[PDB]
Amino acid sequence: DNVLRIATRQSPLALWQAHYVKDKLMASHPGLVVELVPMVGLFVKELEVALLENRADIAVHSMKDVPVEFPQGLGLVTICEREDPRDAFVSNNYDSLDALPAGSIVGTSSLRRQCQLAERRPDLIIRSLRGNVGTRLSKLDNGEYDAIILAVAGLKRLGLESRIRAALPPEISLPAVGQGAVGIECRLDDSRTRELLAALNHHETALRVTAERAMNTRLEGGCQVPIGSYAELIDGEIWLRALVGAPDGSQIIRGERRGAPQDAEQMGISLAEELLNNGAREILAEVYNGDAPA
Ligand SMILES: *Cc1[nH]c(Cc2[nH]cc(CCC(=O)O)c2CC(=O)O)c(CCC(=O)O)c1CC(=O)O
Repeated sequence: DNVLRIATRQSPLALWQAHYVKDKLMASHPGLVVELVPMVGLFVKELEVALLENRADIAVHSMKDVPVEFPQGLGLVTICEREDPRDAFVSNNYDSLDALPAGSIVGTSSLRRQCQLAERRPDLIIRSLRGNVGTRLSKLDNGEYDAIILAVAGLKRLGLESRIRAALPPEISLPAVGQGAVGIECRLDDSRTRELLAALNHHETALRVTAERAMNTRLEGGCQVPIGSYAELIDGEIWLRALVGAPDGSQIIRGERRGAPQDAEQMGISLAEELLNNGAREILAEVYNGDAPA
């Protein structure tokens, strides 16, 4: 077949990523007919059902939303070129985090962003914030939050880069696994589709996210977990940093690992176990409601 059906969420951002993949596909294969099959973790389960019942051929996600476990037959096969993986500080009245006076309300529902925020500034009020980027920016403007933390990649792709007051360095707010990268899921036995996707995969980014995901997989993580996992390719080696923290910032467990690109997965697993054997297991047990990594 020459038709390629892309399943995707229906938010402005999700549709941006869908177009991104489509464009890349069209450029590598001028004869391919790409159809979008948008549809309303729960933010991935419906797309996976579409894949299993042949209503779509591939599903485009933001890497950090991709779960660590896949139903048999499905899997991640392509990881596209990574964008700015950093968190961004967005605010209208203030220019930085240090500038926020005591009692300021920062919005984010990410435990990863919160635990790190609270570790440095116990005086701030971290308040939950949910919805598409557009609604989040709306609530900020309505005055419900003094500031909010969002990813740099999302704002840039939406052309809302001017919203970024300051990009928070990884040392301050360690990025979520795969933040800034787009990943494509599809049926493992679908050779044709996989062959078409080969041109979109970005080796270096795949190296980094693999180390990040291996770490997360061992910890049995996801979005609702206070886990940071970020890798860089430094002078031919992968530098992996990871953290697990208590949502109140009182206890944050940190570790790092460095090694050859081909050991990306084992480095991830090793670092994860190191965190686990150092208390991460007790913290994660809270967040998981009894459940804790093996
Ligand atoms: C795992 C997780 N997902 C989200 C929501 C989300 N998913 C993708 C993006 C855009 C950035 C990207 O594609 O890399 C976003 C929104 C964003 O981060 O700007 C979150 C955010 C929850 C929140 O802040 O309320 C998370 C949790 C996490 O990042 O740790």
